[PDB]
Amino acid sequence: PLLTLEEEVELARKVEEGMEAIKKLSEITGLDPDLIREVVRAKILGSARVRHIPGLKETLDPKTVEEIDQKLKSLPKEHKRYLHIAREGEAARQHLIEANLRLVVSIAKKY
Amino acid sequence: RVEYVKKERAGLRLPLAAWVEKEAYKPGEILAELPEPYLFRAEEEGVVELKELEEGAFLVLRREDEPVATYFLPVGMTPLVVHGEIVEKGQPLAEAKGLLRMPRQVRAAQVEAEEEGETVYLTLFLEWTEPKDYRVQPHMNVVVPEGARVEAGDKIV
DNA sequence: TATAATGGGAGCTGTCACGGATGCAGG
DNA sequence: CCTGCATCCGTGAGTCGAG
Repeated sequence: PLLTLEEEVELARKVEEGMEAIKKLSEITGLDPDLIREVVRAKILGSARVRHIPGLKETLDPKTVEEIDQKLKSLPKEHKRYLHIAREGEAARQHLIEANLRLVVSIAKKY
Repeated sequence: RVEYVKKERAGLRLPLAAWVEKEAYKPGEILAELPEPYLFRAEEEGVVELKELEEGAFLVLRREDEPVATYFLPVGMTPLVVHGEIVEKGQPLAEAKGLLRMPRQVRAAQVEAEEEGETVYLTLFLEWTEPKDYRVQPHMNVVVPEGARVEAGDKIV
């Protein structure tokens, strides 16, 4: 279904704050922002999708995503907040992309 | 809707026999029974600030700025004065008829009673909540859950 | 890199006869 | 539920030459 303005704003906000939270977790743990982002995304999407990313410096297997997830979860509470923020950020991103797909159709019909 | 907790101290004078004697008063609980209309007179001179609630009200009398008096008007007592009005000692502030009781919004925690003549002047410690609505535009978001207690300075939306 | 925009469009129409599978009403 | 008949789908449909 199509988003109401409040939902659009909400999802966008969650996404932006999610990215900010990823930068934050990068400042905290000391890992690669891309790595953390792809781990969060891996956990959000599911176990179905884990695949090596051309950008990353390491192979991303579920073993490694679990190592990194365990190093993220073991952080202090106030730091652990940003993990949840990033997660709901990714979920909001998925929902936001899936929501606007009709626009792509109506644009591509002219081409 | 933010319900703001307020606790103040306000006096009420009543006929001695009509008063039902109790240590504290639950909201809605009978404060007294009157055989006949009793006007509640002003014990201090000054300007009147009438603060009205859903039911029952507050009369704050003051000279200059600083309040010289605070009176509480429970349910069943109809105020005889308007806001911003000059009153003198002895003129009726309100009129109580029949049975009067506490408002459902406010509760009296403790009651200090004083015997004077045929009357009693009750010093009430009152606790109530004053609501304030806040309109939220689609571009904002609520950072607080249902029934969550907030203090001063805390961000809601 | 920023008004807002949120489900497509053409279709091809006059053959004929077969094997095999697939399905439905009937014994 | 097993058999039989109706229906759908895919597969074929001469040779060489010239254009």
